[PDB]
Amino acid sequence: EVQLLESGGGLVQPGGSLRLSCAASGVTVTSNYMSWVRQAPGKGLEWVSVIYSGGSTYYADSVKGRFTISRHNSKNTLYLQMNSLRAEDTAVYYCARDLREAGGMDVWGQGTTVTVSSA
Amino acid sequence: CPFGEVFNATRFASVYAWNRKRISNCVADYSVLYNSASFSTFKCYGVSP
Amino acid sequence: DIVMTQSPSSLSASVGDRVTITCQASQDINNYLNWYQQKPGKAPKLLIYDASNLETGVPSRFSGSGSGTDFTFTISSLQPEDIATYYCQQFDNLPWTFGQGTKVEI
Amino acid sequence: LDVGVYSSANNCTFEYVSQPFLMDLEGKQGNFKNLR
Amino acid sequence: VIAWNSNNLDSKVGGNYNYRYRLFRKSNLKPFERDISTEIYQAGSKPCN
Repeated sequence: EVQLLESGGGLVQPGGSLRLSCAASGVTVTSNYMSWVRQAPGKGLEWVSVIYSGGSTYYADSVKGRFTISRHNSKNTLYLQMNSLRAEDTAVYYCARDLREAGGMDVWGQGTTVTVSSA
Repeated sequence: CPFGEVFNATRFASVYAWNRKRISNCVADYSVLYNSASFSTFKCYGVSP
Repeated sequence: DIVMTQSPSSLSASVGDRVTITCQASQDINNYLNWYQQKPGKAPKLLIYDASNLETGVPSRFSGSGSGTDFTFTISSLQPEDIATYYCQQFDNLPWTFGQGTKVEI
Repeated sequence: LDVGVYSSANNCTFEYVSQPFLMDLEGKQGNFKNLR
Repeated sequence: VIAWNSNNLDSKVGGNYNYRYRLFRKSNLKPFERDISTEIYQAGSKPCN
């Protein structure tokens, strides 16, 4: 029943548009917490962005204006279109159903990597 | 404005039982609020202090 | 902002040695630190939350403790399955930055 | 009022109380002394 | 906004755990609303019995 599947990712160039998306079932993205997070190779986890309940958008420092987030309850999906990317953005990204402060990232999926190499 | 009795109260309710009341028909005391040495921050965002 | 300066990053020991992990923070973490098991290349798995309660499924060989500046993680029975990178995370001061984690390999 | 005014209240924005007042609630036929 | 520390009034040596907040709520905070519903959300496939 409940499931959060991942879509998107590839070998987009820096400054090149790409679309990452997390499709949820069993929850409501618009009126509940959900988040996207990166993990750099050789580095620990890095928080990216959250969507709250009540139309309040909060981002990280480096993705304040580079990502674009939009949510839909028709299929319970969250979309982030990323443009004007940077080379450092190559990292493994996850969409998570974060539930405040009771143990962070208790539930994990697979996660998809994004390589922003010029090759 | 009837403030002194309320401000020096022992304890107010929790965040879920946050208190919201309508206020009219009294006078503010900005100078005493600023210099009382018992109020830490007086922040006015939408209006000019 | 709360940032943790954890001295150990990659420690190597023999089989059966105790595992002691210490994670120091710049400010006081109020019973609000986590300990995970992430395994070589695998996704992190949360074991210890809210610094005092155990989750159903976590082996008894793992223990976490701490309330304040000091936080400790203890493993008494060393196993090859414990070769991993243990992270300390503070979900206390926004933004909730993650930790670097010390890597134990035997 | 005898000697349920409201069942529920929502979006409450004003309550007013004047000085304490002491009246008589006896029901009787006769002359009325007060005029309002 | 007037904010001030209450170490003298709302701080106990033994630990003050009186302030609690809520996780699950469906509707957004409409203007001038006070809702005291105790609904628990079924945010997965296993019902919360």
